[PDB]
Amino acid sequence: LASADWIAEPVRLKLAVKHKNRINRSGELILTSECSRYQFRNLADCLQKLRDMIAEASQPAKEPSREDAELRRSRIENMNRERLRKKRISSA
Amino acid sequence: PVENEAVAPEFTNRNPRNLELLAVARKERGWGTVWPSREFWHRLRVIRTQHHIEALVEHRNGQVVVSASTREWAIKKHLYSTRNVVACESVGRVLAERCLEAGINFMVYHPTPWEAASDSIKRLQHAMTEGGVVLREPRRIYE
Amino acid sequence: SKNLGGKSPGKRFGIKKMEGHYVHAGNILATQRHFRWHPGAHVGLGKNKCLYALEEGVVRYTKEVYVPNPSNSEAVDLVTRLPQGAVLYKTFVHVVPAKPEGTFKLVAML
Amino acid sequence: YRSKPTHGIGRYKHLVKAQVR
Amino acid sequence: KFTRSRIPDKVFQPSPEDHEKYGGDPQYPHKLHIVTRIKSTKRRPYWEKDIIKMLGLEKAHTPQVHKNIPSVNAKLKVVKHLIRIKPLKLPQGLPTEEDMANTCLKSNGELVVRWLLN
Amino acid sequence: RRAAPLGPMPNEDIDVSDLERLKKYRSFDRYRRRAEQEARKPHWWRTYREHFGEESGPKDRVDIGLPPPKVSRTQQLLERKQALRELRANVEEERAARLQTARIPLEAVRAEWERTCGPYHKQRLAEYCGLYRDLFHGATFVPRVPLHVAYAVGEDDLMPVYHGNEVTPTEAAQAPEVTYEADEGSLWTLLLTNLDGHLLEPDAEYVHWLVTNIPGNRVTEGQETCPYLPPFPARGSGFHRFAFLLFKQDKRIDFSGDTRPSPCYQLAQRTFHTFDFYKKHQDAMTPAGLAFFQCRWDDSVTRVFHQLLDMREPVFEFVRPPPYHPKQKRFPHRQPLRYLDRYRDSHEPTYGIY
Amino acid sequence: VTYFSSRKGKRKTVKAVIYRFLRLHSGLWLRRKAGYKKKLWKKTAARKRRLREFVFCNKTQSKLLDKMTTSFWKRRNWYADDPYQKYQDRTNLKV
Amino acid sequence: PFLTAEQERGHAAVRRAAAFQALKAAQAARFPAHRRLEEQLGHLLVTRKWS
RNA sequence: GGGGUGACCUCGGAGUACAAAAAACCCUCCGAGUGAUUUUAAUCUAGACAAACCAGUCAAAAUAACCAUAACAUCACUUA
RNA sequence: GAUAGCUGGUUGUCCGAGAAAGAAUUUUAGUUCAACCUUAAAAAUACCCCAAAAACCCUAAAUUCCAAUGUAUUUUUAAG
Ligand SMILES: [Mg+2]
Ligand SMILES: [Mg+2]
Ligand SMILES: [Mg+2]
Ligand SMILES: [Mg+2]
Ligand SMILES: [Mg+2]
Ligand SMILES: [Mg+2]
Ligand SMILES: [Mg+2]
Ligand SMILES: [Mg+2]
Ligand SMILES: [Mg+2]
Ligand SMILES: [Mg+2]
Ligand SMILES: [Mg+2]
Repeated sequence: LASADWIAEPVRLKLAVKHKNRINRSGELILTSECSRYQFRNLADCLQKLRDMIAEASQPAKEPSREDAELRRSRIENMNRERLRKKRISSA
Repeated sequence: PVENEAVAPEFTNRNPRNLELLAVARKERGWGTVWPSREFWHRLRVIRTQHHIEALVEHRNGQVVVSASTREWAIKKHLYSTRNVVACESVGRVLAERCLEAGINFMVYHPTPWEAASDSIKRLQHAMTEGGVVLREPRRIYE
Repeated sequence: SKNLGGKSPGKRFGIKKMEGHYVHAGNILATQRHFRWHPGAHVGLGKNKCLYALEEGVVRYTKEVYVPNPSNSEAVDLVTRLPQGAVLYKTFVHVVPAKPEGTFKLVAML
Repeated sequence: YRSKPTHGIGRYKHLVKAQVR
Repeated sequence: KFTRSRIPDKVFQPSPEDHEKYGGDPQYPHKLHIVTRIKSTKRRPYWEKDIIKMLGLEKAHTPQVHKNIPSVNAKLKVVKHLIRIKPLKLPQGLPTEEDMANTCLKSNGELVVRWLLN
Repeated sequence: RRAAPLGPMPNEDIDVSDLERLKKYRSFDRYRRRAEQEARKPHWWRTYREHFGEESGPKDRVDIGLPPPKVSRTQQLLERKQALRELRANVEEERAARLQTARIPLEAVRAEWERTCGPYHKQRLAEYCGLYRDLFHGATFVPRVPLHVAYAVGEDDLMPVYHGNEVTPTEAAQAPEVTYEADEGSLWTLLLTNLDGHLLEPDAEYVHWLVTNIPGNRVTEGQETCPYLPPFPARGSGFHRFAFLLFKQDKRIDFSGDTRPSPCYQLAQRTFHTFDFYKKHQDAMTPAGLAFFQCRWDDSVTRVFHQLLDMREPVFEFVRPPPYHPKQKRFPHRQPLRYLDRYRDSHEPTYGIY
Repeated sequence: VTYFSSRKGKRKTVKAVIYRFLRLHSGLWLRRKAGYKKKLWKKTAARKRRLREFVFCNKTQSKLLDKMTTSFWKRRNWYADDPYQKYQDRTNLKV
Repeated sequence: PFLTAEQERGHAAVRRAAAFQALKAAQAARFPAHRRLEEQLGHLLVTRKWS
């Protein structure tokens, strides 16, 4: 990803930020497909995934919409843990 | 290769709270004919005796995880008339704080139709909700 | 002559799976006309009072206390009319799950 | 069941009756 | 209706005189059963027929050796009215591999190891 | 055929005759209490707990810990009754309770709780979370002394570590501050163990911070046997448990086998067995403090895996068992057309010879 | 069934079975549930779905339909955009 | 009896399993016999004359 | 229990058929060929009951709309 | 060479295995399915089955489901 010069620097930064879960420790972004039995269709799926990622990181109108059914639990947990984190005592 | 790179793909998580926190654990669906429903991970139980009030948070196996009782000296010495609505709201607040400390944020409450319309239990539920402990345990993923 | 209509086949109301049988999800455990066996853990209740397994496991039959729904007026009235030492017991059917919910497999060491 | 030692464990109609000189 | 028959346990409780009556040891039970089929399984229920077939007692008046375990004792109790049961006696010990071909089972229920020497 | 009950029947004690003179409960709550009390008794018939794991019923737990504080029960009850009478003698408290406008000193409540009955609640919470089951396997202790552990997230941000809390590895990156009341004549040992996270052995645990020979309360003065290591839980398998155990010791324990190097980045060297550790140091050490918390994967675990451990980040997944399908029949009678799709290997047309 | 015709001397086939049945190449016969269009206001949604669902035939009925049909209806058909082309074959049948 | 119900548990199980395996093998060995050249070439011997 | 006359022909409940299921008679008794009300009650699909076949029955998960905690329409012996 | 669910007749030897009826039917003098049985072929569990388990007012002989064990039988596939 860092050596990919056919994409702009903000696009590369947005890729490295969003898709860091699929980025190797050597900086190699890796996509994988297993849907079809044909390597032709598998490569087509990988290329389509890359196109979607490039378009999402290139468009500036991205609002970063999040779900609710799976995020309410995390929100409640974050609130309930900050309710304890709110202690204010200097240390270190 | 790297001596630390051994992975043993079959990863075993001996934590009994792991799947419960991941919301993929097997809830106890079932009875439907008896009351209350045993389909939960944690359950709030409020016992209002003629003298004291006891709010427990039990697991499905029946063990009490975290409890707040007016019989405890900490609330007994700080509170007068350990039976009244003030005491019920107090024990609700203390139980909410203790649940936040223990790391339990979700539980169910199945009161009787006459206990749900009462004044003490309404204030206890409000205090438990304001303390961070939210009722209505999340739905099990792939139930 | 005078007695008519007495001819009707049996509805096969009975117990399908006995204790110890390894069943799967959806397997009907027992069918009944009236409530003879009550569902317990991981045992659903159809609208025809039939009992089916919700998980895959071993069927068990137990005798357990009966606490009815506070809205079922007949049962609550019987409860409040019972003496001070009486406790209602019923025969419940449970399914003890054998297979775990899932395992943690290594998918990618990146 | 009839032949089981736990027969009549749900027997309850003898505890309530719901049917002077 | 004619069904199977449940036999209570009091039937199989030996009395202190039955040992002396039948020549049994009151302390240690025998080890092996010699079962022979005396009656036919005709005019008998199919479950009795099947028990007599799985016991290897198809041919009549031919003895068969079985264990003294409750598993086979159950079937022997089921068909006890068609068989004669004796204890297998070994006056000269178990037949070894050099005495297998010179053995015989006497009518009184003993298995001689050296039968008709020379 | 009839059989005799193998014990007492449930409703055989009350008299069936003369039911009108017998007292009844007119309260569904009374009946529910009676039923929940009768359901916890060890009946002689097949019950629900016997099949669904009462955990061998009653168990004789070995107590490895400090004795309870010997207090005068009579004087305690006397002073408690005096305090209650003094509290009830007021009139403003009665006015507040009548008007339903009264607050509670939650801080003082928590202090008194951890002073008198907090240890037992922490013990039962650890028993529920399975700390003793994986640390000693046969023995549960009572945290007699308290243990306040806190991570510093910034300059004024202090996140506490209670019994079972959730702490993010980003907050747990640095070594925390521990506090506990102790006189200047005793020695303590602190051990941070990760129960879940060992990739190779399931029955083993990881070390994160082991520091022994603590003079009184000064934890920084004591020699750290194992340098602090941030939590590194895998991405797939989440919610590992990290437990701080505090042991009180008598003698100045010295050991060269349990010592770790200054880097201490080898997972083979950072493999612990608290059972064997306590078996080795059972003569002097006695556990008195405990504080465990939950921890899942975050964006700092990749950094901890790459920079510190010099590894590749292992990613797991919660897979489910495949769905059960019966043996495929030659002529599936009255089955829907989708019966043939349940046994399809792949949704791709396969032309054999064409 | 006309086993020997009068004009050609061949074996004829009944048209009712081809009008109300469908033969997959694997030997299975597909049919509709009887009564899936009668009194739909009187039936439950579950029963209506059961009636709308297709169903297979058992071995005896399948052999009967094979006897009543000729060999022209047991051939391999490669239709353009055939919905049942995925079902024309059988997979993982361990007999 | 000689042995009790608890003592006779599984005392003869390997032998039963081996007997069932022998039965299965005897049933699975079913196949048509070999056809050899002699079976076909011996039919010419019906016309063996004296020269 | 010869035909004729008389009676019946389909569905459900109880006894016969005492405890898994099934079980006949021109055997003994009840009934049905629908009413009332609103919560107007969906799609898709694992796995099962029952059954010669045709038919009859349940039902987890996933989907759209309502509490963001139920939806099996209810009652009339509910079974017809 | 009308048609007969009706009656009568149906021609060498020996050997192997071998069936008494549940449901529909202008059907009960007959047919078509099921359950049995025959002939081949694939397999693996098949009967016997101690605990334990199967309802509520009283209820017998005994049933259902199951280890072990004693035997070798059973289930599917293709023709019937
Ligand atoms: Mg009837
Ligand atoms: Mg009938
Ligand atoms: Mg006291
Ligand atoms: Mg007559
Ligand atoms: Mg007439
Ligand atoms: Mg069936
Ligand atoms: Mg659903
Ligand atoms: Mg003619
Ligand atoms: Mg006829
Ligand atoms: Mg038994
Ligand atoms: Mg068996």
